[PDB]
Amino acid sequence: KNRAARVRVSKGDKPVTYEEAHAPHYIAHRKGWLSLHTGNLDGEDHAAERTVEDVFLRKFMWGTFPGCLADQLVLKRRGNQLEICAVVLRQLSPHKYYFLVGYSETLLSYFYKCPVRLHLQTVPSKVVYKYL
Amino acid sequence: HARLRALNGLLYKALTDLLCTPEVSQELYDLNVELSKVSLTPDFSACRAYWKTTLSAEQNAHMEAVLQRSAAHMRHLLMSQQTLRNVPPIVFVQDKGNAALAELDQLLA
Amino acid sequence: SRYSPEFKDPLIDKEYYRKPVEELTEEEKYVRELKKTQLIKAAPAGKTSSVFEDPVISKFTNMMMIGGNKVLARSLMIQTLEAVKRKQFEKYHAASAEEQATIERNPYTIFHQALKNCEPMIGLVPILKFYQVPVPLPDRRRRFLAMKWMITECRDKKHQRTLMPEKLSHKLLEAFHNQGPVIKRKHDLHKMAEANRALAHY
Amino acid sequence: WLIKEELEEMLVEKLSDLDYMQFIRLLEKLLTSQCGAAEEEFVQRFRRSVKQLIEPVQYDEQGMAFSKSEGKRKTAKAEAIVYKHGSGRIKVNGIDYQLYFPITQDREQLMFPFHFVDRLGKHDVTCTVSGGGRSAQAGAIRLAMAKALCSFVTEDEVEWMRQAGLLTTDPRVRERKKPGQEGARRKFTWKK
Amino acid sequence: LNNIFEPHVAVRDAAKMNIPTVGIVDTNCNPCLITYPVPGNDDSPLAVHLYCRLFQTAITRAKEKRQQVEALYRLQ
RNA sequence: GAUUAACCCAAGUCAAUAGAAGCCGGCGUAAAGAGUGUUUUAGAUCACCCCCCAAUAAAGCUAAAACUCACCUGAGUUGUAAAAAACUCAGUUGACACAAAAUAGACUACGAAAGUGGCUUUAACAUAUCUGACACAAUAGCUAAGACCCAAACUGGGAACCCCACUAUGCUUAGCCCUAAACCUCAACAGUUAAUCAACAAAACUGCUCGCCAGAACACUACGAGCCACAGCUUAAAACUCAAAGGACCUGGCGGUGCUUCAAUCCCUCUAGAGGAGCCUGUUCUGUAAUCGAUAAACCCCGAUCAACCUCACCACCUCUUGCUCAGCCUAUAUACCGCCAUCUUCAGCAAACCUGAUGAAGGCUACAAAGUAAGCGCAAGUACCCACGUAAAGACGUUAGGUCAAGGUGUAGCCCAUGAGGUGGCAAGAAAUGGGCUACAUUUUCUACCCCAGAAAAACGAUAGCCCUUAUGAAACUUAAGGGUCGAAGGUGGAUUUAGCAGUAAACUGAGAGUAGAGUGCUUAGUUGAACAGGGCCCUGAAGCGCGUACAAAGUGUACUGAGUGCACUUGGAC
Ligand SMILES: [Mg+2]
Ligand SMILES: [Mg+2]
Ligand SMILES: [Mg+2]
Ligand SMILES: [Mg+2]
Ligand SMILES: [Mg+2]
Repeated sequence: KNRAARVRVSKGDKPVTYEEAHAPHYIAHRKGWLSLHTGNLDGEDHAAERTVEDVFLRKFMWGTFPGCLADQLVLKRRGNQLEICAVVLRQLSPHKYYFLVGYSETLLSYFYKCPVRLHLQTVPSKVVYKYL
Repeated sequence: HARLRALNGLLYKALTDLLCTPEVSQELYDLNVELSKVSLTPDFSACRAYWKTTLSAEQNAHMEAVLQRSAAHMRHLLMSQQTLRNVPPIVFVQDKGNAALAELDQLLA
Repeated sequence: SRYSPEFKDPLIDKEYYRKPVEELTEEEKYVRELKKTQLIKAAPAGKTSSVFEDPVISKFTNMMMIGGNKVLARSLMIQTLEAVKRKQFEKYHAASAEEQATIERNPYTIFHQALKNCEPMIGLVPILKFYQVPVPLPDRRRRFLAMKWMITECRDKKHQRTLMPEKLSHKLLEAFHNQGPVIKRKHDLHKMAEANRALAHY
Repeated sequence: WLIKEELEEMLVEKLSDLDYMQFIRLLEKLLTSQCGAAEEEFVQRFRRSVKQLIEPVQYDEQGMAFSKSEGKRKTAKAEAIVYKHGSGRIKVNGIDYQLYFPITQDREQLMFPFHFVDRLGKHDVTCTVSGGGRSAQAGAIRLAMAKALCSFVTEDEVEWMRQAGLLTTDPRVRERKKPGQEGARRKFTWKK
Repeated sequence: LNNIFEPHVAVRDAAKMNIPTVGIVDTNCNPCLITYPVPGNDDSPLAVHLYCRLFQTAITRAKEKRQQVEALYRLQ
């Protein structure tokens, strides 16, 4: 039985989102990539550094926005910029949201030597795609 | 097992005697069925009566149908005769071993 | 098979297509009309419409093939045919007028008659009741057995350094004349069937 | 008849096998009941219906007519130009066919279409083939030549060729090796 | 009666849900649970056509009278 | 057992004993309707309206079939699975019972019950217009005398059960014994169908009377008594023990369960192989100071897309102590887990939530449809590749405490001058077996040219092994790989047996990629040439249906002989 990146069935009381509800094999068919950069393309380089940056950024954001991110974080690498798009709950105060956004922007930018932007889309709650 | 062999012999004789007459049924009697042998399952769960088949396919099918329909009546007749105090269900199985010999001799001729 | 079940095997026979409509029966007319709608598989590379096509010889070639060297298989087959013809020509030239009539010279006729002579009427299968029992053979099995027996006999190591064409030609002539180890093998099979006659009721 | 899924989509409803059988049997009875046009029109709403393209005959600078066609087998591709009139010459890659194909099997493949239509020696052919092995090249050239000859042989002849299989592109292609098994179907020697 | 000469399950279900049931009960039917039984013949085509016509006329008359009375009320 | 906390009662608490709790309930299957019938004293209101079949005893009789005896023939007869044992006896015909009573009987009558089914005759089948202890009581058994065809406990012989012969006994008379699953397991009489009811059984009840039961076992027993006339029946306990016993139903499990369907697909069938020789390689045992895990399918070129140091977790030695880490630990615990997978799965089912059994465990099917609907998951469908095909991919719930704590994280356990950290050196071998792979044994071959129109080799074929040398990598080459020479070995198609494949498939051949400094005959992948069978069956495997019988979460009653069976009758509380 495949235990990899799947949500096992339960009594039906377990809500799950689009990503959690889609399994790996559907990738590139029903769900796209959570990180969009040119490292892995044919003839390019720095795939390992792109992967390290992705992992570090994801952990950074998860720890920065505890119980606030309502969906996985979409990373885009246009030119040298970085765009982190997040779906966040409308549970934390807007002032705190803006401060965290600016702080993370500046710190990540200085850390990785490239402009960074964070774009938050707020929702009343995590978007249920089905119940399991 | 010697007991099983004796049971097979007695059942073969009894079934031949039964089929010798219209006792089971006039329809069955008219078919003139000939029994090749009788074999009892090792656990005594069934009694297979191997009957010789004829060349005609429709005749074979009709004989099989009649035999299947009359198996229970034959079992009852045996248990009533007391040839055996207990008789398992009777199953009629087609026998076709002699076809090889027949067609051999045809070709060899 | 990449061919879907809808695909039908192609029919390669000019006469079947040239037959007049009038001679066709209603069933044949319906079959011809139906085939216009079905899917036909692409023809195998083996068979064509040549008037010199022999399916029996093609099958013997395929059986004699090892590992996909169809070229060598065909070479051996044609060489055997030529050798048989050469031997028959020599015999005809060395034979008087009366014997010349009885002497055959067609390699294909000799080939097919020898295979027919080597076909086994009956073959023994294990029957369960296991007992080796004389049992009739289907025609396909008889032909296949004849071909395999001829090939095996020609592949026997008893022939030292002799080439496959010469060996096969000699064995083919022996079978054609109802002699040789292949005929002996058929007779042995028949004798075993006769001896196991008693066990046929199984 | 339209399949059960077709009928389900038509009725935007979820049916059963027995429901489909009932509907189809009623429709069949409607056929058998001397359905006129006013009824056959309705019935055809549930019916489902179940030829090689003749390429144009182009002309050269000298005005000689010809027909160009193409065909692919395995990994081979072949472009064949067949002339309306010719002495049976068949030049492959600028090379004579017998020289280019040193195998009588490939020669027979080349001969198959023209032999089938009994037009040997009536057409001069120029075939440019590329890619694949010898047998694949032979098959591609045969297909291209058959298609090109279609334009010059009558429609009944074209239909006969198509029935034979000359004009049907071969779908048999090598099946990719699968991970964990030596071949497309060869499972590794079963250990114990 | 269903096709196996048993009370139609709909009768019991309607009794459960408290939906009144008019019903043409034959001499072999079971009128215990039918709110408004109409002892009669359910097999004669003439009888069934009479029942259908009667009910159709009753429903049509009821609806037309409803519309007429509604119009009378609204006009004033 | 101790500790903490708590609960009840409280000048009491609660261990033992005893008592208070005691008959309008039942009797087909649980204890209970006594084997049957009839009284008295009584009781009740149901009292008023109201032929014959098979009963029983006696006498007489016999159609068929037996035995025995007569002839006439024949030499074997009998016996069964098959033989033995036994008789010389066997067949026809004829005579011929004190035995039993086809067919009718598919009838359901008579009798209180037990029982009664050949024919005739005689005698004869109680009663009030209610219930209610001396007379009967099947088969078995005993006494005395007869009959003895046949059957048959027991005995003997033959190979308990089977066959042979034979005795009590079954039969008549005259007396005894009084027991049966003596059962329609349903007491007599009267009445009713009004509202059904533990379950099954023979629909449910009312009135009325008599008999019977008060958990199981002890116990159809002991003591006493009656009948006996001494080996038995009837009546029938107590003590001790236990919290059960028992009845009717529902479901799951199990077979060493047969018949019928089945299955690159269980066996055969087609092809190609493994095992026989060498080599590469993994594993186990030995060895080693010296590697962990993997371990039947589902380990065995597996973790490893790979070990000269490193890798490395091992051994030996040496060295360090807040240690790269707000230490660490490749040390135990996969039988705590996450993470990732295997197996069926080469399956299709898993399913929440809803909606008959008079609301019990439980059940939910019929298409000319009769209580099932089912979201969702999975197959499917969809998608990649070249189709609409196939292969990929997917493959739910559960199965083996399956593996993996040494990918990493982590519960838990333990070490912290060492179970942590660092440096130098090292085996990585073979009595022996075995798994997989490569190379062969050749003539469809060897060899060159070529990439398919030729010439040589041909007992030579045949090592990627061994030995020497050199080259590539690298600090380091006996360590790895490559090139040359050398040697030309085993072997001549292979045992137990056995693997894979249904078509561009097998088979053969040739390239490329992963990983490293280098390193595989390993792995991955591309392409070329490219076939044969495809039809039979089920012993073997497994999957089903038909189903059978096991069981856990033929049977019996009475009676008697023998030593558990048998004999006779009876019941279904079994099957057809
Ligand atoms: Mg009616
Ligand atoms: Mg009385
Ligand atoms: Mg009494
Ligand atoms: Mg008595
Ligand atoms: Mg006696």
